Amino acid sequence: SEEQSHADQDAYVADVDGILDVLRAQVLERKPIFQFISKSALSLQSCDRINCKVKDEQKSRALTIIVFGASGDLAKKKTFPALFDLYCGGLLPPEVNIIGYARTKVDDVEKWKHETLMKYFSNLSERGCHAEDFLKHISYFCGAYDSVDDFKRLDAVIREKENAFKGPEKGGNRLFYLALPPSVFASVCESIHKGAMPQEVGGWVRVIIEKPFGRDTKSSAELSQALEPFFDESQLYRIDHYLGKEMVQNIITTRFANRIFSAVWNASNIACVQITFKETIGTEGRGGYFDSIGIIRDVMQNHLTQILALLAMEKPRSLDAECIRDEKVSVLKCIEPITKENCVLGQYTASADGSIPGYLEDVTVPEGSTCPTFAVMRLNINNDRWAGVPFILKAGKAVEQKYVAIRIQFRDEVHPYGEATQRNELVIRAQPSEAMYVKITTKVPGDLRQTHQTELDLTRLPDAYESLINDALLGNSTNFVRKDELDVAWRIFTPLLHQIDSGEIKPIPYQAGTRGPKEADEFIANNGFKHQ
Amino acid sequence: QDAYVADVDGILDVLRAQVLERKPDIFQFISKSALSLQESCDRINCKVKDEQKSRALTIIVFGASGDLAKKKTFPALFDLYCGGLLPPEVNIIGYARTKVDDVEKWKHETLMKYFSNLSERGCHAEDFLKHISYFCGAYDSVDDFKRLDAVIREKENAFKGPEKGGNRLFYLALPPSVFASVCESIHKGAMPQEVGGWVRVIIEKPFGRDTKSSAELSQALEPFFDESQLYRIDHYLGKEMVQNIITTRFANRIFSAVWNASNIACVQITFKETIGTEGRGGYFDSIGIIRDVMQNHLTQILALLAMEKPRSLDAECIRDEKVSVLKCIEPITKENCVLGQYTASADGSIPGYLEDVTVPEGSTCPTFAVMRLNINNDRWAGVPFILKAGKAVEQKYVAIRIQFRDEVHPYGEATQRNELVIRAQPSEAMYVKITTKVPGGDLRQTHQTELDLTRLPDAYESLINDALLGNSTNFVRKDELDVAWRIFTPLLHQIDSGEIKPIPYQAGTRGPKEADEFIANNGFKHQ
Amino acid sequence: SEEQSHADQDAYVADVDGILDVLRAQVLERKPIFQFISKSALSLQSCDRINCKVKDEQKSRALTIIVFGASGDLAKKKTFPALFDLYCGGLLPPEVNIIGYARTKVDDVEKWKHETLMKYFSNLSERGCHAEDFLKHISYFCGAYDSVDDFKRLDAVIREKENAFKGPEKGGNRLFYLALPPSVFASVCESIHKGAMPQEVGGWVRVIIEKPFGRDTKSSAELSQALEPFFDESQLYRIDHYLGKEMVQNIITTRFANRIFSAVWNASNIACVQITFKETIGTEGRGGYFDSIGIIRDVMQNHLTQILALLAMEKPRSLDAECIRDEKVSVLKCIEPITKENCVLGQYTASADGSIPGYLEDVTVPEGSTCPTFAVMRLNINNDRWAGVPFILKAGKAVEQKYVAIRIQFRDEVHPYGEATQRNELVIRAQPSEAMYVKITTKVPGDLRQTHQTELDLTRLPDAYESLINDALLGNSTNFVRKDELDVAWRIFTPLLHQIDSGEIKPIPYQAGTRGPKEADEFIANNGFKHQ
Ligand SMILES: O=P(O)(O)OC[C@H]1O[C@@H](O)[C@H](O)[C@@H](O)[C@@H]1O
Repeated sequence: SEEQSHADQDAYVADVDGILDVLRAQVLERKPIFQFISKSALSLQSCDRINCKVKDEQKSRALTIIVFGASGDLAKKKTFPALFDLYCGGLLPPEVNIIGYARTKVDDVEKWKHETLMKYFSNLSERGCHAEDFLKHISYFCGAYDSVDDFKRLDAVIREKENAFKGPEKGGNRLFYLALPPSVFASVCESIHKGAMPQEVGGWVRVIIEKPFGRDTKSSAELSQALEPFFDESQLYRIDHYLGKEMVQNIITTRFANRIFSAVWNASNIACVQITFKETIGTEGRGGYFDSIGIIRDVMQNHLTQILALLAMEKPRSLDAECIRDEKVSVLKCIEPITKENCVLGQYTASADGSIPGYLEDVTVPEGSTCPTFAVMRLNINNDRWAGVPFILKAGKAVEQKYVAIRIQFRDEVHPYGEATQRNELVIRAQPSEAMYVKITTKVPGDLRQTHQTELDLTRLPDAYESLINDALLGNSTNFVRKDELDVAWRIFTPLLHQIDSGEIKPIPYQAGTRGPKEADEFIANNGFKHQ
Repeated sequence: QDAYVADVDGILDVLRAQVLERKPDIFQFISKSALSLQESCDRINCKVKDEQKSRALTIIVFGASGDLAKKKTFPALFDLYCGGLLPPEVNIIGYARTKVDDVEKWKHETLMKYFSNLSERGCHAEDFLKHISYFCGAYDSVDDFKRLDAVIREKENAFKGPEKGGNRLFYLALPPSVFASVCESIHKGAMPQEVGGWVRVIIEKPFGRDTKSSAELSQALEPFFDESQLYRIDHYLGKEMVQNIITTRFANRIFSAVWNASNIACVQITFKETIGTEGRGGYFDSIGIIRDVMQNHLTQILALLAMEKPRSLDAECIRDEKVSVLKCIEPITKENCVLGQYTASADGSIPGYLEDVTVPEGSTCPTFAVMRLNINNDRWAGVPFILKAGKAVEQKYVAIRIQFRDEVHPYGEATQRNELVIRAQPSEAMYVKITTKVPGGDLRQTHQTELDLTRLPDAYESLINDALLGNSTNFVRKDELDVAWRIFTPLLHQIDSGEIKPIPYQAGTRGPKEADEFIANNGFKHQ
Repeated sequence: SEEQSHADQDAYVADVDGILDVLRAQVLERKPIFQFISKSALSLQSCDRINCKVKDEQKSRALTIIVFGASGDLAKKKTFPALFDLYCGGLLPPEVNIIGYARTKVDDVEKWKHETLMKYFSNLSERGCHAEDFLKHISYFCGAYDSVDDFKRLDAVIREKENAFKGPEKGGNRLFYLALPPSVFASVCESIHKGAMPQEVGGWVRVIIEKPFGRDTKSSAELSQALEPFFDESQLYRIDHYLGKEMVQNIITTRFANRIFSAVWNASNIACVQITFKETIGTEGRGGYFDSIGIIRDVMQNHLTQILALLAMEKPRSLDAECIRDEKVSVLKCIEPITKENCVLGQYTASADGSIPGYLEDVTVPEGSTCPTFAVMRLNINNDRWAGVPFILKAGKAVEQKYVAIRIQFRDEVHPYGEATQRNELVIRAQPSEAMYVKITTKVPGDLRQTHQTELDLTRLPDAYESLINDALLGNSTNFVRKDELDVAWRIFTPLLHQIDSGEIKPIPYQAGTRGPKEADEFIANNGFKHQ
């Protein structure tokens, strides 16, 4: 009935207009909204004191957070606004001292805090009735990144605040945030070691370092060696801003707490696994900085490999941090170096709109650039769980949608259902919002062959970046890459990166705002994935 | 045209079954095996297929003045009619012994007063009554069926449609003792016209009382009607629950991979009723709970639940698999059985089993049983299967409960056992119990969540529907019935010899406390 | 890996469904079948004139076959259909005369042939285009079994056909088939001798007699003495319908033509030998006839003892018939009378189904009957080849399967393999079809202790009964029990039979359709057999 299909479509619209009309009538009566509609449909189917949530140990002692490169883009646009959100969420100790350390003088600290920091503070009414109070916890310090007497001067500014601490324990804990280019990480850590470690009477030292952590096996190991005489792996926190705690729980708990999910989490049942990181934005005039890095070092060797490890690891001995990281390392050691045959690159050109100019139209990009802005590749995990299972990492700038997800596709059951069924999927999406769902086939209510695909959903708290800083403050290093883990990761990628810098794989042009090169989607279809 | 293929993969099915049974070179065995084979008032929306409205259909309900016919079968055909699942010009004949002078009064008094008075349906009663005639006859007189034939053949030629002849559905709403006689009488006296039409026969329980008495009845009927024609109906099995069982498992890798001993800790199939048996001792006392619902009804659900993967969804493949799995079940023993018999309710409103003039004093008949079955094959060895059925207990509940092995590491007490529930009564539900994260901390912060897995014809109606459509999937086959009786007959005899005796339980309680102890001692855990 | 075992089972099914799908696709293309599937799998792993096959001597002279008791169940259901199969197979001379001799008048011979004979003719299209032609070779004759003038009348009917013979030699050969109760065998053979021997000008006389041949030593010897003044042992053929030529070749040739098999065919290497005859049917309302016989006289003293002789005999001087029978006799003389200690009896009760009513529920069975319907027993052959080797005969009605086999179990090699090996077996099965196979242990492809049990197979032609009649027509008496052989056989069994009729061993009840009494399988385990 092609006549009835057309009449059903119109009837579904008019039936949706009928529902909405009722919901309209009642909303005109009561007149309170987004909440009210919710209940009526199911039926006949802020500026309050920060409630502190910090633990007893955290309020027991002075805390100082030192943000180096405090006037830099990362610090002012990302670190400081995160600290504010933690402040508002009640996740910093009440008396916390925040020091912005920069190389550049400032005549007016107060103007610096308003005009350079508070501008990037979330303006959400629930916050921004607390901005002024947070600014009172922030101080500016001006010094060099290589000069010990500066770090002593700094140490004496910090001691002054530690010693005024109006609570039980003595000394103070110090979190050093290195929002800096890697080239000065060694001199700062040393400066810190020589001049500004916590008082002997007590307190810990932790250091967060930002990417990049090398550019290949050799440069990465060097930077590790350069840091390790000053900070061991309990103190050093290499941050990947994108790794959300919520996603990490979705990966770990759904699987390891449930027999249904742990039993199918293997080669006997999974057809392909894809980890996807997509952005609509381009390199945004930072093309020249990106041109030295590329999409592979930018997000794949660090962020996606960290998601891969958690996804593919064997069951840890406990849910303790270092047991989880032991498994990440174990699984990565089973992965072969990626081959150029198993990689498809792209470089974006102007969007249809012009709103994203082409990569090579950025004047800071040098003529002849073969820098990949898109890459899909397959990794092989050789162990009993995973041998022969395709793992595809895919990352892209200037593509069709902003999107971060894990897609596991299970093998089809050809008999008995055949075309009346379809590969099951588990999807863990982090962006553009959280969802985790399985797609299975079920009966339709009213012949056995009559089936339906149905999504079963399985699922202001801190955002990804905020949860990581908080974790650093509590001493939880689960979601930070460990020195051994880093090296192994670099060994998976370094030969491919070398073959790319040697010119043996060229990026395929693609219009900004499309899915990327056509060859990439074909590559995915040729390595285990089946559509609809 | 098509009967080549129906033969071809009819052949592949035999090769299929042979290879899985010997477990060989797969190739060399296939070759070998081939060589050696030489208030709204909803109006009626027609949901019927092309084939069903292309030929006359007649439905003859034998025993039409019996309580079964008048209170269940006619009302159910009425509900199908309203649901638009009978062809427009369907012919229904009510066949009985008693002479009826006033046939239209009969339809009012005997039949229509049992049709649902529900507001949506009320309007169609009189219109459905048009499609029904009475017929007066015996169940063995050859001339009574010649006459029936002629009454039937009139209506078949008054049908204006593409196909000649008429399909005939014979509904034996009769005591089992007359089935053979009626079936022979149909065979010689009223088969469909050779020009065209199928014949199908629906028979009602009991299907014997043991292996011997059940095999006797199959042997009496098998000269007149084969397994494609004969439908042994189980009132209680519904289309919707069978689909939840087969589809949710077999369509899906995630469920198919855990449907086995390595992942499942125990399986319970439960049939609970609040009602008792008052004034039904004539039927019930010689039958008891095991024969009444467990040997027939619960065992079909078991077989569907436990069967190996069928090659296709064709009726007889599924039914081949039911048989294969039932044949791996050991006869139930007296040690794997707890029996009950209900006494008067605590509040005294409800009489006990024995308090009934239709029940002989000192009766031993169970109104309640829990039993453990063992399926000895690769998929199921060691897994406890518990069947539970009880009359006059605390609630009306029919469900399958599958409990999966716990993952003790690494979540420990922050997890428990996954479960899958398929529920049919008092309302349909299907869901899994899993543990997910709660946001706000430690990995060990978790929650138990129930994931839901997504006027219609009822259970009985959906089986009549399937009989009309020629789909025998949900009907116990002859061989299947034999194997089921062999599971239960030695126990049933051990019971009639009083090796095992029923424990009393007040009506309205859960049943004998020993039953819940049995279940916990057979692998179930209730946290 | 209990997880992988479950995943392997499912993978083997889905892999078998994949194979079958391909075989399905190709069969939908060509569309010719049972033959086509055969080749495709290995790959990328009738009404025509009777072709006469009769020898020159057989067509040289008239043949007449006289079936006495021609309207009896044996004749009409078994003898006549066999003759038809021989006819179709081209193994009767073209001009053969078949005479049905019965005691009972018949108004219409033609109706007799259609309604009483042809009904039991195989309806296989390849045959039944020849039925009418065969009926033209059959005549009915009505006479007494004791009256000489009847046999003269018969002789003159036969001469009429012999004398019309349109080929070289004169007279005619006469095969007399006595499908009769034994009580009239003497009077018929005498009647034959006095009245209907072949013409002097030429032709042989042969007589097939049906069982029983006595019921003990004494009655059997008497019947032998009663027959021997009329027919010597070159003319008298005592038929055992079950002894197939194919099985006899399997026993004789596999062993005596091969050094590998002859070398192990002895006490040094064989642990136990079992000869099994199993039926699913009951006594089938003939319970009263069976009640006078029992399973021991019915099938064990005749049929199984004949299989035993061929199995256990020393190498014959030649493969000539009388040399083979000389050895059968030799070996049977080494066998001790069976003892009641070495026998377990059974009597079947109703099947679970009712489809086989109990033995004692047959109204022709007299109350109190102790007639065995099942028996297992051990025989001891005392000679250099066999001393100490258990030989178990087992026969059963109303058991679990229809099955006839020889099972030889060889001693285990405990060292060095131990549990990684298992007793070798040679199996010669006749029913429900022919197979001969040895079970040995071999390596598995991919440690020395890793072993597999493997069956090596070593292996419309006439059926068993047909081959025997044909043999009678050719003068081959190999597979017929000889007078001396019979007597020796009876002496092995007569004391046991006497101890049974004297009530010193009672049958154990067993449900029809089970394996038989539990004590019997234990008896087999206590006399040399080891399972799996
Ligand atoms: O209502 P549904 O889901 O169609 O099924 C009806 C159910 O009714 C119950 O009473 C039966 O015990 C079930 O076996 C049956 O499935």
